[PDB]
Amino acid sequence: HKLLVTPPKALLKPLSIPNQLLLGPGPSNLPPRIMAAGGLQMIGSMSKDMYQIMDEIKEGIQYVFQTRNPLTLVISGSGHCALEAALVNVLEPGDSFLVGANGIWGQRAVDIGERIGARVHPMTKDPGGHYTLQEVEEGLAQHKPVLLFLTHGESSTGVLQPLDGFGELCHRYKCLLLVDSVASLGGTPLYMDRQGIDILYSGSQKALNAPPGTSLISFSDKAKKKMYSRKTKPFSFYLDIKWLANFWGCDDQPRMYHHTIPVISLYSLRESLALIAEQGLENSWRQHREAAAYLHGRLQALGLQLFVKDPALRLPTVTTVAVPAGYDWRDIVSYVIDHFDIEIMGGLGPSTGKVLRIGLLGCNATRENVDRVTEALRAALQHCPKK
Amino acid sequence: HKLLVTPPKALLKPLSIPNQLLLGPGPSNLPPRIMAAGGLQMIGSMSKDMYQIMDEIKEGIQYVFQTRNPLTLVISGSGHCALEAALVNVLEPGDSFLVGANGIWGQRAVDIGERIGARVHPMTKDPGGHYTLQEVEEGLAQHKPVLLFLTHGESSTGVLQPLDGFGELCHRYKCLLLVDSVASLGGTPLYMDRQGIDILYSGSQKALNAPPGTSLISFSDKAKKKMYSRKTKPFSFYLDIKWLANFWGCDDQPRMYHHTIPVISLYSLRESLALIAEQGLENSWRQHREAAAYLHGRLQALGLQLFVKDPALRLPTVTTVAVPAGYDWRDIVSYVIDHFDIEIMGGLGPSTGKVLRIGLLGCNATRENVDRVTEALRAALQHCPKK
Ligand SMILES: *Cc1c(COP(=O)(O)O)cnc(C)c1O
Ligand SMILES: *Cc1c(COP(=O)(O)O)cnc(C)c1O
Repeated sequence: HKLLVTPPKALLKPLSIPNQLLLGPGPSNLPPRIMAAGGLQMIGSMSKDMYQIMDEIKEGIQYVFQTRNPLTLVISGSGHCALEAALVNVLEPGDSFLVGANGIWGQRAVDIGERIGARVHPMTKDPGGHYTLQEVEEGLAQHKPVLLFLTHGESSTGVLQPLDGFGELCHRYKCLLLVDSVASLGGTPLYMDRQGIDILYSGSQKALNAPPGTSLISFSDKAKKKMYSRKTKPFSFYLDIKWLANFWGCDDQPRMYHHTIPVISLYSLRESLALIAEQGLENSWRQHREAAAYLHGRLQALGLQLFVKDPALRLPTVTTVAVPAGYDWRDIVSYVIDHFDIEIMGGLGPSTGKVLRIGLLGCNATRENVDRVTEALRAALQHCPKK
Repeated sequence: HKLLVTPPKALLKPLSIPNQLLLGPGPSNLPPRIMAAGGLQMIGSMSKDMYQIMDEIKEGIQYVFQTRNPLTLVISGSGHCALEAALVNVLEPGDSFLVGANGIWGQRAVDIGERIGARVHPMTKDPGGHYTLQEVEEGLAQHKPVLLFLTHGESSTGVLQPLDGFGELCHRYKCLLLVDSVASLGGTPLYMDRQGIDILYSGSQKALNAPPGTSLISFSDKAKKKMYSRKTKPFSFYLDIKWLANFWGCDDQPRMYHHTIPVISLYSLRESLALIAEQGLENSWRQHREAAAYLHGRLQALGLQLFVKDPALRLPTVTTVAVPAGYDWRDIVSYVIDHFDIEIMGGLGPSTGKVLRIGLLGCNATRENVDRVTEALRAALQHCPKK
């Protein structure tokens, strides 16, 4: 007895949130349908009905990845968590692991790869750079790796990465391909099977406009063959693919309790996958391409220059803009949220302080929101200090 | 081009869920306020306003743990994820790790401990058993471990575990104490600092009645000293306490992007911590003790016998009931959900097939719901096959 801690006074106020228009690299704003799914009641986490939803979510990930892999499921964690789940289950220690260290996502693949004791060979490249099929055949040949990691949408630098044939290249060296489509999914063409991709993951909170906290993953039979014949148990129980696979109905064995899935986020995820199914993929890529074009046009009208020179290399979901001469970037960003209720972002990792990041994602990739962010940025340029 | 996968027809139907009354070991039903928090709009995952919520959540975990540890935060994952985060950050490989293998939660602590390459010494005990301060001083002495794991609320067997002095015992052998309060928090007395606990974690989805997918953790300065002087980097980047700690404002350094936290679940978690703050802890323990008493009474009226003989050892949030002679347990459980819209559960792991599990958690631990489950179970006993 004798209770030390008293009820925090801050908790006895009611919860209240500002209305913000989020137009950075993520998370993005939720449409009404995702919100309505968020406010539903709980069902049992192993109920027949829960399985039925999970199966729909599967079919959903199969559509947006354009894959038919049986080993396709949701990771109960953020984008980082899917990446880690991928790496920890594919890589035994000491294995050869090649990584396109293009921006932060490469760096994290490194960090994680290091952490789980693999021999990681970093093809590091300056921010704004991208990798040709040569640079990767070169790396493939001289390091002879079991797995390559590539960022599709590089949201720290705004670089779209070409993907055609790279999957074939990697098979040619008996290697596995791992693609990060967290920023790219729903916004720019992507076909898992036809591009021969072995591990694809994405996030809930970008173009799909679901709340952050889940992530999507799918494994080819090749990578699936490895995982089921690795001789050591992976370092995570939480992310263990065999346990995971069984629970999501990707096995021959009935579903056995592994962990409690985030039921409510799954309602929302389902709905987000439904919305893009109804619209259809090619229309979503079309929407994002036309919006990003519109935006690009407007920023250059303001005398800003787009960080990535080549337009065919610019990521449509996340645009990098160079920090104009004589401006503190923090001043501009502050001004935008302070005076317009709009969130945009600066750089991240190697792109830090050099760029501004403006995202168009899903239901937010509209000409209306491009207008709103452009005016905000006009105002800042004319009202922020200049040296 | 040439798109292989077509929009799943199942996704083009609208989402719909059955109303169920969940009265197993978790998840539990959400009150209206948690639901309303679920349906809110997104704010930026690194906004000043998001930090402010996270700080309230901190103060919230400090209250329900009754701790003042600065190293207190949320894990973006399920109950299992907190456990793993605890173990992966405390234990370097080869370390001596003692675990009360009382039910499944011990077994998982084993599995995980094994996975991260520690020398795990399992004090295995038959289901329904609990550990005295002797059995643990014995184990402490002969294995000399750096960390002990104990389940407080053992939801697979319904055993409440005594905790007073065990923290002192462990310090006496220079050891660290790890407690699982996932099932027990909010339902039965628990004081982190006064019981000298070094690592406490719980779940969102039990007595707190938030949606599943986040979990609560707190570290004493002792365990915190270890983690900051371990010589090897842990096997997970996702759960790395230094990265985590920094982002949740538990550092001297400004918050640096680690991963995107589940913003919406955090709204809900906050509200759940507010609701128990307003009610007050001791009233919640009182509610749960009086409900579990009521329930116990009613089941014995039906001629069922409570799995745990000693009442002072029965977990109030999760009651184990022996499977009556001549009944298929699956028949009963089915009958309950089929005819009453009520979920109860069977055993789990070592308790499988031997028991029925009935949970009372938070806003659901009411005399009203005890009535409803008792009648359901009357009906099943009189309407299910008997050998
Ligand atoms: C935002 C982002 C991530 C990280 O996802 P989290 O949900 O923060 O874990 C990973 N990859 C890319 C390309 C991203 O844009
Ligand atoms: C339900 C439960 C867990 C597991 O939590 P998840 O949220 O399924 O990861 C762990 N410990 C106890 C005591 C539980 O009751």
